[PDB]
Amino acid sequence: STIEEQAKTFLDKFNHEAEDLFYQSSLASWNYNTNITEENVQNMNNAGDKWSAFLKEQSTLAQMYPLQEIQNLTVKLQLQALQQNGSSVLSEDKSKRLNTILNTMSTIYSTGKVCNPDNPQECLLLEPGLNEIMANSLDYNERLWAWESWRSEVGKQLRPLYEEYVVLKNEMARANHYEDYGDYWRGDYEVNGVDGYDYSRGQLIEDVEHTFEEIKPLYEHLHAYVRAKLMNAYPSYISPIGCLPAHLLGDMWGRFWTNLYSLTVPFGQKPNIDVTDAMVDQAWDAQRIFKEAEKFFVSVGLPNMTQGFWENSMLTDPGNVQKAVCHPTAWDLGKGDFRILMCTKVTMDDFLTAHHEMGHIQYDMAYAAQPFLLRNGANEGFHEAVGEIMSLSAATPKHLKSIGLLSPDFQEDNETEINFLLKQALTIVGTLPFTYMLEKWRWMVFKGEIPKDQWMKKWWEMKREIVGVVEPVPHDETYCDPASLFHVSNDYSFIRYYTRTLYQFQFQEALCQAAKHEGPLHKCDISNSTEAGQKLFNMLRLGKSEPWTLALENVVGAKNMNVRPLLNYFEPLFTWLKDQNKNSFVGWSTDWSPYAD
Amino acid sequence: NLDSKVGGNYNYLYRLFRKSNLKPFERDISTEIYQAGSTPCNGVKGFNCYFPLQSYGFQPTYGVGYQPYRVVVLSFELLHAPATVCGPKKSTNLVKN
Repeated sequence: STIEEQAKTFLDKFNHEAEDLFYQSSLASWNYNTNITEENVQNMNNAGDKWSAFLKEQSTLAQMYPLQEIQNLTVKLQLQALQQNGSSVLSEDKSKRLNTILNTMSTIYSTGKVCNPDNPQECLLLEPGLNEIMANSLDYNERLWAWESWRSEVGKQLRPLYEEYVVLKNEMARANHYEDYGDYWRGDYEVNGVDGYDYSRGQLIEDVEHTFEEIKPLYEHLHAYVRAKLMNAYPSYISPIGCLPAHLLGDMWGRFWTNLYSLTVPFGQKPNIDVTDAMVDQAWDAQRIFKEAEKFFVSVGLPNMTQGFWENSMLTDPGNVQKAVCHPTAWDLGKGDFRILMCTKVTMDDFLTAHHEMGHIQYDMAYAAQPFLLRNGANEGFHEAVGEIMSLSAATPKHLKSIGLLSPDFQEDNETEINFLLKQALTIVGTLPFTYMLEKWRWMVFKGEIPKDQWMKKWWEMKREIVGVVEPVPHDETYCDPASLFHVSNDYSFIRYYTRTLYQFQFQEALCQAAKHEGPLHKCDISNSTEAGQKLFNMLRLGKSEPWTLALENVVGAKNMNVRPLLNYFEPLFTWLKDQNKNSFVGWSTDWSPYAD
Repeated sequence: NLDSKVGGNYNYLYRLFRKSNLKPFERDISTEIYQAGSTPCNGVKGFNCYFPLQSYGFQPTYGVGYQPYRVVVLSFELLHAPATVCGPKKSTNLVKN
């Protein structure tokens, strides 16, 4: 008679129906990604529309069960996602035009290309074509031609499409009783219903701003180290107290600095750790790469992989006859069906990638006992963070000497470890200010604090303050930098990259303290230790059925994000950068410009 | 390797909802629509009215743990009737003298 009995009955039947259609919808996308055919492209749209319209029809009966009469926490969380009507709250005209803008911006990004200024006949697409050239290009003009001319026909063209993208998504949040669309992405961290563990949506703005303050002293020493290496090339354009150019960051948008690791090597007289040449002599194929990584999950106490997982894996691309996407991705269909689509070659990166791709599958096995509505990560940052901590332990010299990749006589000292910590810093340390910059910019534009004319005015002004990057060619309001970005144009979460760094280092410190590892943190290895896998397995099976603030306390003992593991893991590198930057100026100024002298 | 086929097998169903728990050794084939709340159903699907029978998805691609298992349950009951069924016997060699 109570609403709780009626709500639980609706959720018991919905978990079965939603699980059957989601499996067929994910299976149609699997056959389309592994094989390009005219039958698979239609099955993906057919099975995709049946599951998309299924949540819309069940949303009508979900809003008829108010959460005020339900005293259960697990029931209100399952009805929290079903209570939202999605795009049904928008008008019929705005709902149909919303999918058009998303498909148009995604098509222009895929079909966009920059023709060679010297060779007008040859025109190369961005991915892979332009993204590959910008990695190894040391030229000043060659990098500027691809970086500047892209936003001319893309950033300027996507500006009217981005203006409509802001207006349409703001009307959805207003009908959902949200302050703005920037608050919509902050609702993933929302926690209510438990005394003392409640987490407000507006708290994330103060959290990412406060944790970034302690990141500055670590980032300023690394930014001055990279600038000192490239200062001798162009002393006129690169000022010691100034900022680095935008096109020299190693790629188009400057997301990762790993491309600059070649010239930034502190000591070139010492060898580097590489498993590529070691796997050639051992004669290993794609079958034993996942097999050796499966034993890593057994040593920590986690269950092994099912027979259907290894049998259905796609280990290569059979030429151009049957084409498959080589971008590594872990696809979770349902009902114990786990598959991964990746093109596996023999490289040092594919070894660490195998631990990351199998990390998502191993992460899905713990909470697989939960209902379909309760199967998910506790947030958007925990998805990729679980797979990264598996690769960090594999990249240590201790794990490589265990299975025989690295020779046991390899000398391990400060000179070898500082070279390894610098490569990870370019990917990690360089990501946080860039992710905090663009995400905070989206929150300000979606809120309305920045007029349409000041989009680019505040973009580059706040860029020199955060990441210390200035534009070689000044841009007007016609250009839009985020419009060309993969995550913004495809409507994917950009905040998951900032919080991932803080969550993965907390888990790295907690698991090494449970297994009683001594010494620096980068020397830790979680293999052969079954004590750390037991404390982690308790949280992995919770998912989002429990508050992420409560599940985080059960591992690291912290109720929020903390920078302490970020500084301790980078502490050996921070002490070396401070001594080398004494001859230079630590920090940068925002008043310097390459075209303003 | 037998029941599951490509495309799914909807022939095998199960009763998801019932007003109470079944008694031991009871079989209920009634297809009557289950009524969750006080809203009248009258065989028409709608609010608080759900069709109890649901389908088992059967394909070879599902994980091993959720693969369907054919279960044969033998009920052993000793009544006051004369015993008939017994275990197998064994015959030995015959010797004389």
